[PDB]
Amino acid sequence: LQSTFVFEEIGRRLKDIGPEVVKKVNAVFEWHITKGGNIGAKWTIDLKSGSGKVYQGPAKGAADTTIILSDEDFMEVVLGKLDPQKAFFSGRLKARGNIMLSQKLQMILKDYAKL
Repeated sequence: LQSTFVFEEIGRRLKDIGPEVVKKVNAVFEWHITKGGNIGAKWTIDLKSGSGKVYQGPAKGAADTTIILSDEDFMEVVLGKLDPQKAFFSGRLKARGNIMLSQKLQMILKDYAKL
């Protein structure tokens, strides 16, 4: 899965900017990456305490929002080729739980995606 490189990089970056992100987001996000409509990987981006954590599998506790999308579509979003809000309304990106929180995370990570 191409998305693995991205989750691993978010993990590496949190080690340095994690505290600031945690204060700003204060949520837990679970990700179900599909490949064949079938789940190929699950990830959790915990931005609830400490410097945050990125780990494989389902959230250890409750996830505030769960995002489900294909590996390919996730990469399109990351590369700026697919707008996540447009993907959500077209049905390519599913979001469960507190949907608007993921948009909060989107904007906060964008900031750090240029420092």
